[PDB]
Amino acid sequence: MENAHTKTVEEVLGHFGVNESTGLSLEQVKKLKERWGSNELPAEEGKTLLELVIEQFEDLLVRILLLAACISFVLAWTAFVEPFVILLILVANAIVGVWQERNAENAIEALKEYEPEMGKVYRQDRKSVQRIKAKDIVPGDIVEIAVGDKVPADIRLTSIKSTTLRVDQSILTGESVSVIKHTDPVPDPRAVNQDKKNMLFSGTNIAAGKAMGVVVATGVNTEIGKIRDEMVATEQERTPLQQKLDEFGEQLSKVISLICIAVWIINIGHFNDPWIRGAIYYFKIAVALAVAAIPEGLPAVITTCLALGTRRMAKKNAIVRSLPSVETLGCTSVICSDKTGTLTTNQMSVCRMFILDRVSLNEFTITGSTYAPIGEVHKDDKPVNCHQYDGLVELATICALCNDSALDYNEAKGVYEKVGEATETALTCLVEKMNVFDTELKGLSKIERANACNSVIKQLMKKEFTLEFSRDRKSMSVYCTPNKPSMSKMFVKGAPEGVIDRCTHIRVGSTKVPMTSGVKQKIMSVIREWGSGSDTLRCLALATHDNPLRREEMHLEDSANFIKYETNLTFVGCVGMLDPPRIEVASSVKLCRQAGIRVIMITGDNKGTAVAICRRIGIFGQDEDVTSKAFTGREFDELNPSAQRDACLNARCFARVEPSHKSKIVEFLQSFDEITAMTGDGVNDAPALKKAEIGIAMGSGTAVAKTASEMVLADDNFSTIVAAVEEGRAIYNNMKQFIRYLISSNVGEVVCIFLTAALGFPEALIPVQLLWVNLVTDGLPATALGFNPPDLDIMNKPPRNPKEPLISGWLFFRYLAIGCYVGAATVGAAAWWFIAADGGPRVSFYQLSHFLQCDNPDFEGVDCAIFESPYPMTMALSVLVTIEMCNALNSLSENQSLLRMPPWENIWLVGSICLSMSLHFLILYVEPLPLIFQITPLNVTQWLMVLKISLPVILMDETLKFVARNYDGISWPFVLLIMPLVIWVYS
Ligand code: BEF
Ligand SMILES: [Mg+2]
Repeated sequence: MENAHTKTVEEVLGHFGVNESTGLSLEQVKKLKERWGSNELPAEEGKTLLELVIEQFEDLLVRILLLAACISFVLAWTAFVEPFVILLILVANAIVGVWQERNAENAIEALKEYEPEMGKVYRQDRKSVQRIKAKDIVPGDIVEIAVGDKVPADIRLTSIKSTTLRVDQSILTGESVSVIKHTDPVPDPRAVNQDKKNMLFSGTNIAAGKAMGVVVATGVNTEIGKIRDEMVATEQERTPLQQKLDEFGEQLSKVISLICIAVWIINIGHFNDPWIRGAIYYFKIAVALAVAAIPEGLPAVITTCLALGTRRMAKKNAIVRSLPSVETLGCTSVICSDKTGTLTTNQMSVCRMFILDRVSLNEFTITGSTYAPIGEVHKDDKPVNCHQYDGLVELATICALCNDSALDYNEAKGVYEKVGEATETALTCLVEKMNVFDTELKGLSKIERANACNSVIKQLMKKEFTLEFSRDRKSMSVYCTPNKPSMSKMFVKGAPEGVIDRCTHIRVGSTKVPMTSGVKQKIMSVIREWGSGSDTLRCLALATHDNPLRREEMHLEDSANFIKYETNLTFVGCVGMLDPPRIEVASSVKLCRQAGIRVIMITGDNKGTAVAICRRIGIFGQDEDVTSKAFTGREFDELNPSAQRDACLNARCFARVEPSHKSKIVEFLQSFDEITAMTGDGVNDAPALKKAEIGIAMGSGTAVAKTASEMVLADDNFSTIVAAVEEGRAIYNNMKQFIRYLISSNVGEVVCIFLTAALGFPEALIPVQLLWVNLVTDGLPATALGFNPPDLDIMNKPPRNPKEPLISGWLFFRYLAIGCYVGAATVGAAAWWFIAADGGPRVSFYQLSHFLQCDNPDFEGVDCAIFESPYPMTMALSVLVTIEMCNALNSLSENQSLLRMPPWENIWLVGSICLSMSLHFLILYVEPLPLIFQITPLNVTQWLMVLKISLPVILMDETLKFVARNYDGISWPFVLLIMPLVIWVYS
């Protein structure tokens, strides 16, 4: 059974062999369940923990360091510690990542429903209806639907028991109003879900109807199943941050290979016949170079900064489901959106209402955009005590009495939920907000305040019967008699032009006057203005009967009597309600436009309500033309390629689109080379939440949209998006700062190794020393720089370029030059202990390179064994550590030097610098640690010489910042504080 909206009832009955009155036998349901399967969707289709580490260990630099470590194991035939420690980091920066991907999930199913929906099915085993599970339903079952029931599977309606059927498909098609159904089939075979007015869909609940139908699809063949299939079929690429990091790692591998082949070419010119006894030094220098040219602490500090960003975002009720998705909202330029459920509260609510005061209209405006009865009334200002207006009392009566829906507090959710029609619920919450009898709303509880006003207004009035909302009359009536008394009233609510034409009287307060044409044209004009301009509403005319016909002759069997008896009515007023946008979007869209981020609203509703809400929230103006900024599904499908391109580049409101259409729009926007960020809550945004870069979902949305997303706004707030944009921008700035710092340090170490290897000097930096430096002494300052203060106007400039590099061009020179100097300094330190060491062997300047052979004494230099003393290695390590402390101290801002920003402005940076220095002193004076590698505590004059060698790096980088920025001052505290520190070392 492909589709049943084209075939009649008898057709599908013969196709399924099921009779409506009897039901299905046990053999039939058993065979259907074995052929089609259970009515349930799979669970998250995911992978366990045993494969995430293999997925995360596929990068390039990780393989380079693995090759270096395996070469180290080979040459390490006396316990070796160099290749082991780094492995621990490979477990520290990975598991934590996994710890995120699980934890976020633990924060999603916490706000999910726990009730398994049931279903009323007629089967041949029993005579009455059977309440069974939602999974054992098979195509062919006679399912009965009532008010408030959630449809369990795709159903083709067969018999509408009630006079009408209202279905709320806002979950699937985004329609804000309850759709009316009809048993008649639609001949359109390829009709959209908004055209099949004889079918039902899973998840969509019945608003105010009741009927019986046959099942057509189930499980995966249903609409939600097809959506989940299209969602899981779509692919999700990597975030731009990870792409930049991968490009940078590729460049790093390239430069490592280049410097390694350079060292190889330089070294092969001396040694011949690759001897294998001396080739161990070549492999040692190669692994030392390969580990010095790898920022082992960079992935750890990046994961730390991303985890801190996620911890900061989770305070805004935004569960982020991955680490690198915090920066994805930093470079985003477009933010797609959904009208129903995301921008609008999806809860119909009244905004204004007018009565007539012709001895002139009195128009009040109601505040509130949800189902919570905590709103207020406003005429112009000064919230009016509504007990004075007798006409408003009559309006409250005529509206609250003619109702069938209600509100109730759900303690499991914590929000007033509707039961029944949405529009009648908006009207009853109007009643609850506007109390004409001045009842108390402070001491009573919430579950009772949900209907206190309506129960009070229903005490003195006993509803006799109800004339249901018909099609041609398009107005519903209620006959009621006032309790504790000629005394009888018949209330009517309906379409404006469908009631005024039958309204032959006018109720000015408590005075009933005949009908005049002037006030009729006036109210008709004001109603046509209320629901056709930039503030289109849903108007409801209200009229009561002065002399209702008696009940003994009132016949409720014929359809024509519903209109014949509804004559000689008097107008009481009108009500205007709509699907209101959230109170935190009108300003957030402006704050997001200031940041140069365009906001598009893609939805499946009609273009009228879409453009109305789009004007109301602030994307358009009350008079702005929308001829080229408001497209329909058919309109977008009937455009040439260039037309579609300029549309998706200029349009800002798409209405009447399918989920596949949303995916098409998102992939067009991404084809325009710009990061997108789609939000949504329904089972229609899921195919387009995965296609987007950072798919955002709402906390009150559906499970499919929350599982096809990378963020879940639990509080449904929309300013959380701009907060996350700001946080992502700050995170990226800090990240590109500390990555450049780490790379400068690494290039310094690498040029030190290259110089000490090409010149011929003995080893000055062994790998394990580089491991410890790059891990601790480089991660503490990097983690400190990850807390840089945000820019004063970070949210006032257009989004970042998608192709900008982490290592700028000219800047790549800067952090190279200083870096090179670092290397030299380190080498110098070693050379110092071989030249001007007062307690060291002053080896000849031309015989220091020839150290591998010096063993017999052939010259004045003797003791050819001190060349492995811990003192030169300690000099090099100490000067490198202090030069990196100075580099991290001055790398606090991008362009402005220290003479325009003090280093103690970022207290975390100076704190981490002091901690790293005290830890470097802690590794000298302690007993067992200086025994792992080859170091030794230094003298006072040696430390002073190291400081004298390493301090000019700050002067070099200051003057380089100056010459890069140039093409009064705050130096007084600088020349007050740092002057003794510099004048004390040169005396
Ligand atoms: F929920 Be949206 F209107 F597609
Ligand atoms: Mg929605």
